Amino acid sequence: VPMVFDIYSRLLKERVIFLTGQVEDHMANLIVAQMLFLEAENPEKDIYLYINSPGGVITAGMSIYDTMQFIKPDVSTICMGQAASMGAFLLTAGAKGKRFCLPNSRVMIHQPLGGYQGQATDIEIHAREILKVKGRMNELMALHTGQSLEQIERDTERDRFLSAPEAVEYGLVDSILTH
Amino acid sequence: VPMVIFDIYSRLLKERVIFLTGQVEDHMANLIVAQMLFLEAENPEKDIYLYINSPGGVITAGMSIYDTMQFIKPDVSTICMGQAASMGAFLLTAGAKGKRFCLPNSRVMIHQPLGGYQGQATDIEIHAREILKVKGRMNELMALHTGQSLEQIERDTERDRFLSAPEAVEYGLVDSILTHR
Amino acid sequence: VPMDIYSRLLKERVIFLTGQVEDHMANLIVAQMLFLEAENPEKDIYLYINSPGGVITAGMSIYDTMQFIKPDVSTICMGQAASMGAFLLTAGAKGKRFCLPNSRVMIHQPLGGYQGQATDIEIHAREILKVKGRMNELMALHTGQSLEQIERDTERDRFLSAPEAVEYGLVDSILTHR
Amino acid sequence: LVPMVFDIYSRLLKERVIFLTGQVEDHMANLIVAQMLFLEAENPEKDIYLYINSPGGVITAGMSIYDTMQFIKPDVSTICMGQAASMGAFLLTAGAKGKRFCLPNSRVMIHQPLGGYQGQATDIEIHAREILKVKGRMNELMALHTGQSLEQIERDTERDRFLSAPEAVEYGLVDSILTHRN
Amino acid sequence: VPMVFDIYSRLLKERVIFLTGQVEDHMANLIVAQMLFLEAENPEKDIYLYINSPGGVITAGMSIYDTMQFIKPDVSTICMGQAASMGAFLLTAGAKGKRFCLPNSRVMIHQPLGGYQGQATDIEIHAREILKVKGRMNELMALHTGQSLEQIERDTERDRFLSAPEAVEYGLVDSILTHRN
Amino acid sequence: LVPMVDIYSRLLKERVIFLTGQVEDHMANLIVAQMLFLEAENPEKDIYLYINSPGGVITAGMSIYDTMQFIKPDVSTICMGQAASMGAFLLTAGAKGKRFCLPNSRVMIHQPLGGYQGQATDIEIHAREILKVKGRMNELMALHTGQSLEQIERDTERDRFLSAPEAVEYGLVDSILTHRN
Amino acid sequence: VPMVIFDIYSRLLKERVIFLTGQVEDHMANLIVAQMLFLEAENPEKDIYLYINSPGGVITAGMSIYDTMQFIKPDVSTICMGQAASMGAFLLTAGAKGKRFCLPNSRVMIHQPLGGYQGQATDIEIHAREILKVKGRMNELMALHTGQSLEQIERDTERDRFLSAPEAVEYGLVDSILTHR
Amino acid sequence: FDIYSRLLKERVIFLTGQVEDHMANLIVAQMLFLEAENPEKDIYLYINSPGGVITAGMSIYDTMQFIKPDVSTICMGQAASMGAFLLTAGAKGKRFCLPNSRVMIHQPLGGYQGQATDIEIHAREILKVKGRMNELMALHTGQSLEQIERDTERDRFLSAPEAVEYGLVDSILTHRN
Amino acid sequence: LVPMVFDIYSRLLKERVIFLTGQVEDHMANLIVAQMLFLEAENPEKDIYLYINSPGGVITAGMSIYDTMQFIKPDVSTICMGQAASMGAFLLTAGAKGKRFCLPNSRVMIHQPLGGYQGQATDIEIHAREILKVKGRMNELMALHTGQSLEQIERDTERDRFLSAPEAVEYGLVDSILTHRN
Amino acid sequence: VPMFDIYSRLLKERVIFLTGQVEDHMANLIVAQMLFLEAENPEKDIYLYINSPGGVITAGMSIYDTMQFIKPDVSTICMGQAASMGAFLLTAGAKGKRFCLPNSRVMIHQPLGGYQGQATDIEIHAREILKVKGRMNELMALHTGQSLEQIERDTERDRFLSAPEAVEYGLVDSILTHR
Amino acid sequence: VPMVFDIYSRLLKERVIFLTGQVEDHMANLIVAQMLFLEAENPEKDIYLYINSPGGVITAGMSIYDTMQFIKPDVSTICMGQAASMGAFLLTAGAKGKRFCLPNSRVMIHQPLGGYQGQATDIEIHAREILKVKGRMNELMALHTGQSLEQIERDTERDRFLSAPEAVEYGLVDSILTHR
Ligand SMILES: *C(=O)N1CC=C1/C=C/C(=O)NC(=O)/C=C/C(C)=C/C=C/[C@@H](O)CC
Repeated sequence: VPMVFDIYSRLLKERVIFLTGQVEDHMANLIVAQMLFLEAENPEKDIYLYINSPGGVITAGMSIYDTMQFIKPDVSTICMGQAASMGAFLLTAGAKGKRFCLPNSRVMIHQPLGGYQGQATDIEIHAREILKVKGRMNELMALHTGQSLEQIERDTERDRFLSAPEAVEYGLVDSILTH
Repeated sequence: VPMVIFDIYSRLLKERVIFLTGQVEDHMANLIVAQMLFLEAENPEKDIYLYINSPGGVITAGMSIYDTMQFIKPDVSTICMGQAASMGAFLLTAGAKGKRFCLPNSRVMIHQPLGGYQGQATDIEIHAREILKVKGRMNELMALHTGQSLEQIERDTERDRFLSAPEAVEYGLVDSILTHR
Repeated sequence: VPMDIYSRLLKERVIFLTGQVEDHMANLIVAQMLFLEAENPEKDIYLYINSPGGVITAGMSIYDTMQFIKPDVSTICMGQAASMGAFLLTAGAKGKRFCLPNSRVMIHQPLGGYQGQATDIEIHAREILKVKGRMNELMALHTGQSLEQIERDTERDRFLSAPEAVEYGLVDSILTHR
Repeated sequence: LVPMVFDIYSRLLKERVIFLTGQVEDHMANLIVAQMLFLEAENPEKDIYLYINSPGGVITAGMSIYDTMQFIKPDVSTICMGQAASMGAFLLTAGAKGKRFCLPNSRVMIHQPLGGYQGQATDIEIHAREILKVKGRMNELMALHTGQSLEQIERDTERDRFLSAPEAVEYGLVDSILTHRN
Repeated sequence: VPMVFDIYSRLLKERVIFLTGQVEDHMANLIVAQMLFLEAENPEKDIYLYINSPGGVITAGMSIYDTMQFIKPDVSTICMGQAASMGAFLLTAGAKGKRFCLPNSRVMIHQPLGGYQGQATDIEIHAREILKVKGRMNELMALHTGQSLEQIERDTERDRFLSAPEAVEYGLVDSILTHRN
Repeated sequence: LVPMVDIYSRLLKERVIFLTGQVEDHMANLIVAQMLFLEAENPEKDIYLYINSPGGVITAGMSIYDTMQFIKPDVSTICMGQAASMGAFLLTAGAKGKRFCLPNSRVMIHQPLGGYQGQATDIEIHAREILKVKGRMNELMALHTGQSLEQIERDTERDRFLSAPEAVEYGLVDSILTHRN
Repeated sequence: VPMVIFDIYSRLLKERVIFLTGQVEDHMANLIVAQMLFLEAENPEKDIYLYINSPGGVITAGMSIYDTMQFIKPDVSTICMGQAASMGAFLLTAGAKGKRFCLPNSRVMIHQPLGGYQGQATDIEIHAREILKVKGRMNELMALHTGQSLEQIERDTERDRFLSAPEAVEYGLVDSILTHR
Repeated sequence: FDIYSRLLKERVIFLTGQVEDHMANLIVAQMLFLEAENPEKDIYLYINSPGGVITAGMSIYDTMQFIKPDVSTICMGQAASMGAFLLTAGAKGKRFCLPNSRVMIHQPLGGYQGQATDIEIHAREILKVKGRMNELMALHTGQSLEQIERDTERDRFLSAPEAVEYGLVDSILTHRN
Repeated sequence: LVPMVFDIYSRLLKERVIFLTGQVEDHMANLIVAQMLFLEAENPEKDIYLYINSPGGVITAGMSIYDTMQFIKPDVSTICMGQAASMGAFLLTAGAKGKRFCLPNSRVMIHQPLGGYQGQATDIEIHAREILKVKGRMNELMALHTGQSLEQIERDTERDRFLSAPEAVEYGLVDSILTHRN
Repeated sequence: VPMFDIYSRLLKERVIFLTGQVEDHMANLIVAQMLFLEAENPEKDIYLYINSPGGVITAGMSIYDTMQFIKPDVSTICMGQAASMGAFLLTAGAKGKRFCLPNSRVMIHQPLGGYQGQATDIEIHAREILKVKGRMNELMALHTGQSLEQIERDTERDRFLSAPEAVEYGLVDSILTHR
Repeated sequence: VPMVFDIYSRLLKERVIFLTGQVEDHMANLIVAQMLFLEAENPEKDIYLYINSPGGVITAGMSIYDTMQFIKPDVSTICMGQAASMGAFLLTAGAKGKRFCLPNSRVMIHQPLGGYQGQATDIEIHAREILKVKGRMNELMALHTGQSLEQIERDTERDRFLSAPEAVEYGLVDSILTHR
């Protein structure tokens, strides 16, 4: 926190938000607030969301996704370091043509995780829900990547790593940032 | 905690935006009550905006928010982002009619009250009676805000029941879905 | 264990109920009663009781065994007999229930607790009251008190001295000396 | 985090509003006393508003607030939101007669004092004797503010008892229910 | 503990086995060993199984059930204290005409419980298995009690207590042992 | 506590061994000792191995497997309750025609589990060994069940449950033990 | 507890000096990226100075700094004080050609990547293949910045190796040694 | 008597689990006992172990070589680090693996905290142990010291057939008689 | 509790006073390095004053300070108050010649390096060899700044060695003792 | 910490508080406050309130050497208690300006310590703590006016002194009752 | 554990005692009891003490030393695995000419260890005591090994390991057992 009002605040005045670490309700709500704030200051200028995350909660990540799609400004996504699970999902949800990976970035995709304890009836309720989510997520990933739903299904059954150039060909990102 | 040129949650509080985040409990809820009472004093005519992303929490804490929402003059518009479960779903539906919203991929889970007690059998009967009264009042308010019958709310809350953003408008929990600005 | 010593007294038909009452120690008490019956179904059994309470179900497995087996089960309270230990004390064969001069007895209503959904909460609270009702019935049966009196005296902890227990009806007499 | 405007609670304090939230204990209660003394000094005649959402707490801590409400000239209007149990229910009814309020779905719980001690039978008698006096004064003060008899307060507090907002009006703990701002 | 040698061993010479506490692989394996041992001593004389259990693992309980049904001697079941989850299953799995409750016994029945963590694919695998178990347990309940399959399901969805006389009327046991002879 | 008459020892004179709980080096070494002991007393009489296990270590389980195959007497395997991971493997390793399930037994098969921390060079070494182990386990499974190696690989990639009748049709077991003689 | 004047690290940021201290991880690395992006905006032409005193850390986090150094226009001069091990040593040599430095008693340590995973053998193969790709790419970039052959980087990093300040010059990790100003 | 003891009267010893001072002494005592009963008949040491302390394991090794009777070693399940060492120390021609037994070998492990002077002392000793340990391996397997040095620098697994080729074991047991 | 004026340590930093306190480690040492670079920027002529009260710490962390002390233009004066052990005692003697000081009842303690490692024998040899190289360079630097022979520093650091304030001026660790100001 | 700070507002009055056990970090700030006050005016007295149950020897001696080195006289006031190192610094105040409050308590005892290791190392550290013990007794005798042989006999075991007992023994000059 | 009856007792009927693991008051008292018992059964036949120990308390170890020297039977010592600190002391305390190492046994020697918390006065008392111990242990080591007191001092100041052959030349052991 290089005080002056730290440094992350200086770069917020330039419309740059940092998504770092595990994604969860509180850090995600903080990202939503920043995106809503930047929209209010200027709904026409793009927003820049850097992503370096190993994954996190689905609900928390989707609160960011819906905010990215809701606000008028385009949200450009930049992956530095790694973007796994929901971090990869939000990376691909950026505005078309403005999704980027750095040359030595790293991306991992897989299916949702979950768990429940209780009576068998409750187990059925919660099991059928996480599958509904899996279908919702594969559909959305297929939409943003251009792959078919069936392809997303086969590649997310188990963890799958993609390099920065592999991430462009598969369709999660548009190009690689250089210079 | 990013700051402008003075904190971000405070800056959005000037635009009349309140965030209900995380587990619901007496202190975070009392903070929501304070923001609602504050916004009312500065301008009773204008709407209030309550974002809800919560997996549930205490009933007593949530009802301090509910009664404050209905008591203050300004309408409180409720916006569900991420998820709104248990009391988070209840407060979502308590927003002003026509101003309840879900985001396209939001989620809302509903169930009956939870509780527990240890002690003498006489004391157990007292608390078992009260928790059943709580369950009754919540279903009544749930039926009132959704337009559903009391018997349907009873049927659907006995066990956990997840609901999608469009399913929440059908069931009556919310009025519409926010899709792009 | 001086050894075995509890077994040497088992051949004299002496069973010891000691400590908290729970499924495992109670099952051992039931096994000894079944064993002593097999040895001689006509002779009395002697159950010393020194317990601060315990589980009802575990205690009722002992109660049901005493009533089922042919031999009369004489009960002797030494030290103290509280909650479920007091229940089994008074369940002894009429006329063969005893307290020692400085024994103590405590009675109260059942304890319990549960977590879960309101529907499930309602089921278990309705069951513990059924249990509370039955014990009060059995308490009234063995002591001779009215069901209304057992209710009033068990709503809160009540202590009874050895002579107070003979007047209340929990026990028949006091063992002083041989 | 607490939003800014100074704190959020600090501006509603300028509006003569104090918030009693959570367990009541020496420190949070002492803070409530400090706010009350501050508002009295600013203007002794204007009312003070005390919102109450508490599941109970220490008796001694609660009585430092009670005596402060009774001591200062300004009337202390009490508002129950969420719940007001054990010590929270006591301070609710100690508000200025005519200015005690519940919200429509508030819940109030009353019960007798609780305690505990380890030590000498001699010391046990001393502490068991004090807690019974506290129970006595607590019941008397409750009877005073509610209009109920001392004999009635004793019976209803022997075991936990829940009261709805309208039930709290009829029993006398609170004067009316606030539903919509006039 | 009382080495008469060992009291539970002396009672085994009389064909009496004790199922006590939580049912699990190890305590259940001992019961199977006792049943197989008693069968070898005399395949004709009955075996007596006392049951005081608050529940346990199904798989462990089913190893006892299949052994009870497989061996030639009839296995009479006696409920003392309480018989919940698997304890109620093994109680009613005793020989038709030889299942007993004590006057103040208590029986509780409910559906299976479980839990799993992992990938959604794995969750679907395990969640489908526990539902298969639920189906077979309810089927076995209908067989041994005489109740319909539809009835066992409706009564086991949530915890259901049965008194000793109630367990006789329902078909869980046949009679109540009160005072020998 | 163990009912004496020991009970597992009195059944050891009947050539009955019990494999119970998680399989590991110490309990498995004891199973080898009982098999070697029974072989010495009579290399022509069959051995009876009851299996009720949720899985365990591979090496420990394979010490039992190689012992079962080495001794002269046939080792008949009986699954009661459940037979998961390595427990299911040893079930199918029983002597041809002498593998049994009880009517309500449950069999579970899956691929090997493992994990390692260290330098990348060491990671490759252990990742390669578990892949060799995985390959050998599928080969042995295919040999004893009659299924193809391709089929075993499909069926073990993720947890798969088989009922007693599903285990006979698959080749894990030869028949089901229902009643005696 | 940094000493104020701004703060000490900020007053030193106005001179284009960034500090990489302690273990490398997502958060401490992200702040370094923010500082580099900020300094680029203040002046894309003036060099940036990165002091490095680290015993290692996460690769992914370290590569976010590497990619940022290569992405921004200004040259990033790296200074090693104390020690620079694992990813700290990688970023040390990723500095601008001609502007990488060690202090007289600095120490550099290089070794291959470390890692670990638990799960199914199939998942094990996936993650083991990935850490080896990372090992390959890291070795490739190291050979690039040092001028050494890939075989040499592979052969010297299989095990921990320490380099003194002068040794780091003749190896290619650093360009020269800073002694007196 | 007991099952492990009942098999001891037939000269069968079980080395199971981690190797450590106390379990190893039981192995040493049984070998001395057996020797006293009959110094000619062979002794049978089954091995299923993931490793353990060197000194404790070497107390077994020196006892096997010291006692008159031949000590036959049989690996069931797995025989790693020192367990692999003792497997190979069995009497020549009477060392055995089961068809699906596994074997893992690696160099010694250790650690110490203290002054630099003391660190040098203990680091010099573990390298002396490593030398003697590799020497003994070359003697019993027939491999060259250079080969043992290359193959133990990092963990190395050997299957039952690989263990007969490498020289750790003499043959593979499949069926009795 | 961080006295204010402004802060107190910030007020003395403007006077070119740096405090080395407690255990030496990467972060507290990095903070000391930053202050030295800052003071150099303000005026590369004036001297810097480093008070030392430490029981030791990591060598790499201490050497980041040492190399900074020698690299920057201004002289770094060292003052030992309380104690200066292992890494504290070296930084003390590494101060600018003629400006190294002990207070009258200060204490200096020196010894050889401590360390440890777990792993394969091959890895043990690498780390055992390296720590012996560090010990060598430390004795080399210690001998250079004190004026003692390398063999003497070796014989005196093999085991713990305590030195009083007057013992430290003769041994060569410090130049003189400050008893009273001016 | 009411109000800008209260300890900072009394620092303008040249009042320093030594509270709690003495250790390297809390002692460093007292040194910093003394050095700061010296710079502000080397001629006005400094006021050191002492309420401490003891602490580390080295940490306490950094304060002692600072008290004696700076030009201004350091007046010491004992309130509550002054035990081990707290008692030593109390008596180290400028002669004639050491004070006790009427019901303050002073406790003195010999140094405490401990070590694990080789016998040779045991001799070194036991030899050193006895040197520390030797100095501390010398300085106490120097500041109190007592004989060295007396300080030794009286510090071998815990010795409590009342405020009036402290004036006869020499630790302090007078007692501040009222004013 | 293998009830032959029992295995360690079966070998106690061959006058064989096992000193295994850490040396401490209770395991040492058990060793003392066996030595006193064997003396009672036959004061003439040698006793055989196998030693595999990484060290332990000095006083506990010296209770064994004084018993070996007090009883009439000679105590032959066998080092298997390792014999460190007090284990090495008792190894060499065996009857001269009857001390043995196995081919790959390991002996480690060093000076005493200790520690104390308290007042400086008490610190000196316990420090003077451990040094008196240190001086007394070195004396006996010199007596049993044939080395000089100065050599024992120099060589125990720091950990020093000795192989089986190194132990015969230093005087710790008489010969190496290899076959029978
Ligand atoms: C000198 O210190 N160095 C050269 C090699 C070293 C190693 C130092 C080392 O391990 N230092 C520590 O971690 C020391 C920690 C201590 C002594 C902490 C003391 C804390 C106080 O609270 C004790 C009263």
